[PDB]
Amino acid sequence: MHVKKGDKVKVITGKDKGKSGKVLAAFPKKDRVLIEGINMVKKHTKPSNVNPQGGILNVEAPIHVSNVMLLDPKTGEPTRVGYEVKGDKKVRVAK
Amino acid sequence: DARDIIKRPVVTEESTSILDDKKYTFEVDTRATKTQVKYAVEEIFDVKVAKVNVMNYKGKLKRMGRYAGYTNKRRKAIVTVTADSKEIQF
Amino acid sequence: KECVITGRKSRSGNKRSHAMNSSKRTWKANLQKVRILVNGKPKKVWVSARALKSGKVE
Amino acid sequence: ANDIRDLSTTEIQDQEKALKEELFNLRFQLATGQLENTARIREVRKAIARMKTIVRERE
Amino acid sequence: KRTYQPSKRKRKKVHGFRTRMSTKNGRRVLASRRRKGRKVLS
RNA sequence: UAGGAAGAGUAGUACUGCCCGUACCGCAAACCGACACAGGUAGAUGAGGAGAGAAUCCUAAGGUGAGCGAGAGAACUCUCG
RNA sequence: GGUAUGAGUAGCGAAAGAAGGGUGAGAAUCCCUUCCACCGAAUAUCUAAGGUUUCCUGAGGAAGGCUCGUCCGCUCAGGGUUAGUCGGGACCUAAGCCGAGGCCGAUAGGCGUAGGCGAUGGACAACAGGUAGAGAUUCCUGUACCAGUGCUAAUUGUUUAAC
RNA sequence: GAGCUGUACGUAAGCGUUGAUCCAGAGAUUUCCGAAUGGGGGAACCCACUAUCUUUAGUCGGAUAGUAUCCUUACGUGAAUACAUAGCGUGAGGAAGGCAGACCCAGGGAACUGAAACAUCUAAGUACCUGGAGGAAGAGAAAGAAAAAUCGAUUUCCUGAGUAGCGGCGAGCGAAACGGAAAGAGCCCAAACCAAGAAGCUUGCUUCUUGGGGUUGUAGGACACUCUAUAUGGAGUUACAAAAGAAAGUUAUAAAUGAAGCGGUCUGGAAAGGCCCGCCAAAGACGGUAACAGCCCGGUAGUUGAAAUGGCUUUCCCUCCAGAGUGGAUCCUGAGUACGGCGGAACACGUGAAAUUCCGUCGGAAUCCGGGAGGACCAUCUCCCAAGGCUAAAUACUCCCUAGUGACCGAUAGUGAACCAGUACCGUGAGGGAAAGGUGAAAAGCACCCCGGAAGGGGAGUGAAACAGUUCCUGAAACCGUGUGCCU
Ligand SMILES: [Mg+2]
Ligand SMILES: [Mg+2]
Ligand SMILES: [Mg+2]
Ligand SMILES: [Mg+2]
Ligand SMILES: [Mg+2]
Ligand SMILES: [Mg+2]
Ligand SMILES: [Mg+2]
Ligand SMILES: [Mg+2]
Ligand SMILES: [Mg+2]
Ligand SMILES: [Mg+2]
Ligand SMILES: [Mg+2]
Ligand SMILES: [Mg+2]
Ligand SMILES: [Mg+2]
Ligand SMILES: [Mg+2]
Ligand SMILES: [Mg+2]
Ligand SMILES: [Mg+2]
Ligand SMILES: [Mg+2]
Ligand SMILES: [Mg+2]
Ligand SMILES: [Mg+2]
Ligand SMILES: [Mg+2]
Ligand SMILES: [Mg+2]
Ligand SMILES: [Mg+2]
Ligand SMILES: [Mg+2]
Ligand SMILES: [Mg+2]
Ligand SMILES: [Mg+2]
Ligand SMILES: [Mg+2]
Ligand SMILES: [Mg+2]
Ligand SMILES: [Mg+2]
Ligand SMILES: [Mg+2]
Ligand SMILES: [Mg+2]
Ligand SMILES: [Mg+2]
Ligand SMILES: [Mg+2]
Ligand SMILES: [Mg+2]
Ligand SMILES: [Mg+2]
Ligand SMILES: [Mg+2]
Ligand SMILES: [Mg+2]
Ligand SMILES: [Mg+2]
Repeated sequence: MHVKKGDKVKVITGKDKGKSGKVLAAFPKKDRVLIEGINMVKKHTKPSNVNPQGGILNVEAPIHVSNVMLLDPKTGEPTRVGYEVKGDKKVRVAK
Repeated sequence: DARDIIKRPVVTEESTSILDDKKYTFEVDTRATKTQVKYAVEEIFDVKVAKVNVMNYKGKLKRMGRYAGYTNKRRKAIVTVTADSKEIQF
Repeated sequence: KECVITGRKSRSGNKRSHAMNSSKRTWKANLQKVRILVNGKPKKVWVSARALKSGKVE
Repeated sequence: ANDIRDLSTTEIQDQEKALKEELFNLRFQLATGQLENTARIREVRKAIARMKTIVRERE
Repeated sequence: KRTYQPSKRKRKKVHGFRTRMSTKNGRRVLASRRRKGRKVLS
């Protein structure tokens, strides 16, 4: 996938377009990604589970990977990603 | 090998009740004769076996959401050690 | 049940009435049990009369 | 795996025995509900398989 | 007294795998049930 | 008997003896009858009184009250006196 | 395939129940007690077949149970079957089946000899107690038997040849 | 190249840039049953023997290997019986079984049905059974087709032609050659004869094995002479003899790189849609993404890539190899064969005037001055040389694999089977044989409160929507109810 955990992505579709966050997890089998403070859902958690008080938990929900674009630290903008080989291993490059 | 023949111990109200009486219950390889079990237990635990009783359990039919199937057939061996023989732990 | 020299054996065909009704029959070879030595040693084998005609062991 | 190839056949054969004794003890503790680290079992099984593979390669 | 008086032995002796294998027509039956993809031959 | 033969038996000691079956139902609601079905299902045992008896009636040991009930007490039907 | 009508109708599958106590959200229907009633050459006790977990324990009450249901041969979990001597095999054969070579036959095959397989029959050594949620001539206690094995001790034999 | 420990709604314990999971090539392991093969057996079980090793004080145990049958062929033993054969034993090779319910060749071979009945005939050499196979099979280098005067192996297609014929001359059955195409390719023996053994002793003649030689029609060969070749050249594992290797290239089996909009604004839960601007294009395939995307993602065009294995094509290696002319003394050129009678069958051709081809049976040639055919048969002429074998391609079919396509289906359709289906279920068995798809973009799968034993509700909350609430898109009709305007 064009993004991976640790990457600073911009969200380009959905209720949260314009908002940028950090990729907390990637689900490449589902082709979805979890962005910090993006796509908050209210989970109605019964008390039994981890959380012995329970309650309405406001947590992030996965977004589709094609809805985020990688940030280039230099420009500070969303960019498409190309791959160039330094010599040992290939690395992602902004365009 | 001896540890191929003795699979695992058997822990139940019944098996645990006869530990004090120096009878140890094992699940053993379905092909293993009670003679092989005797010599296996002696090799593994450094005990002296007085008698081995053995019984075959057929698989139990179980259901899980309209899928039905049989649990594994088991061979259960009860190994009586001698009075002088040291005990097995569990 | 076959000539050891040739391969003569039963073959099927028709028996025909006047009125030309057909029914299946066979033609058997004229096989005779005789001692010969195809292999060095002699042995009793089926041989057709036709095969015996001329030169054979017996 | 490469470390196994450094050993002699007889030395590998001894490592197998050690691992089989370990695996038996794990299965024994698992049965009596005293294991905790249940992932060890798989590790040891693989190790044994690895030993027997190397030995078969020798011949 | 109904038809079907079960006997473990008679079932296998008449319809079992080894009886099927013992004749050419028996083997045709096995081949046919394999072809249809039966779970249970014999 | 033909054969094979230096080991044989006797006493005493302690040790060795594999695989399969073993649950439960089995005149039955678990077997054969599509059913928790008035049917069918080999064999062993099968007490006492009166009796020839395994008949019969009442009982023993033992088992059972039968997977809809409560009233009513017409016609009619069935099964009876 | 769905849904009517007949219709809240036929039926609810041979039979004696009663009350008290208990449990439970709930009881004619589950548990206990007492009385009553039924079988008793069986409706009792074994056991072969057959079934295959239905057995025991703890939960359960959707469906199944011709009603009900706290209950169950039902659902879900755990459990439970111990043999030198019992039955079968490491023994034997009958009917029958298979059958090296063989005989016969368009093919396929059919038949059959040696030889095998095959109990419903032959042979073959364990009894009485105890124990119990679920096995018991199997576990345990006591006392045996059968077939072997090594180890001691004497004894005898070692080419007219013990055995 | 960053996550991973499969579904599928888990809990736990762990692994991973010192590169996991994952993808491809190649190895290793591969219980038991099954041809099943050590013996037995009611498949997935039971019971051995022989070596060698191991364990124990020894029984009792353990490990590894071998041990079926038949055929062929070496070798050894070896009966009635003297030699010997049979028989028996050992060692090599080989077979066995399965299947693509297809295609192919062979052995065996129906009936319904049509004939408006039915027997000849048809159906049909079909279905089916059995055997043999091969990637194809079969056929095949003229004892052919013809008679435009010539053609030049076979096969397949078009045509001839529903013609000629066959036929209770009924129903029906029905060619072939010529002509046009696809594809093309030709070869090896047997025999004369030569050499070398081997034997029989016909005792120097005869038949048996191996090699050479040799392959055909107004003839060819052997056999005489003659010219050149004896690897100069040529040819090969697809026939033409047969087994080996290498190397290079290329294809397949993983991948890599890959242009251009976060453009503005409108509606909306969300924009890929509308309106308004741009841009890339050897890329406007397809799919995904919160509604319809060339420019968001996977990609796509184009351009790169293979350690390993397999295929193919070349080249080299290796291997193998005589071919023209001239005579006609003599010799050779497929025998129980050709052919004929009788009985059948195949030929489009039903016994007919019945050639041609095959089977059974009986009879039975010629053999170069020879033989066959030209649809009875004879003569002439013409064309051919049987009774031995091999042979690619053009053709048939698809259980499969890869890439695609469809005025094909869209859940009663399409496969029987979109879903754990040849399942469940039925049947002693062969065999028969279902039903059953859709929450949402995302589980955000309804915390909490209330009635209730629970089920199930009512709120509250999530969501665009819950009258989307775990079988949950839409939700017709029958059918079941509640309410009431008019009537009874
Ligand atoms: Mg036992
Ligand atoms: Mg039945
Ligand atoms: Mg019992
Ligand atoms: Mg009954
Ligand atoms: Mg009776
Ligand atoms: Mg009593
Ligand atoms: Mg009525
Ligand atoms: Mg009435
Ligand atoms: Mg009534
Ligand atoms: Mg009743
Ligand atoms: Mg009586
Ligand atoms: Mg019970
Ligand atoms: Mg009920
Ligand atoms: Mg209960
Ligand atoms: Mg007999
Ligand atoms: Mg006999
Ligand atoms: Mg027997
Ligand atoms: Mg009991
Ligand atoms: Mg005991
Ligand atoms: Mg790696
Ligand atoms: Mg075997
Ligand atoms: Mg008609
Ligand atoms: Mg791109
Ligand atoms: Mg808006
Ligand atoms: Mg939509
Ligand atoms: Mg869409
Ligand atoms: Mg004829
Ligand atoms: Mg004809
Ligand atoms: Mg002629
Ligand atoms: Mg003839
Ligand atoms: Mg002729
Ligand atoms: Mg003519
Ligand atoms: Mg003609
Ligand atoms: Mg000729
Ligand atoms: Mg369908
Ligand atoms: Mg629909
Ligand atoms: Mg629903």
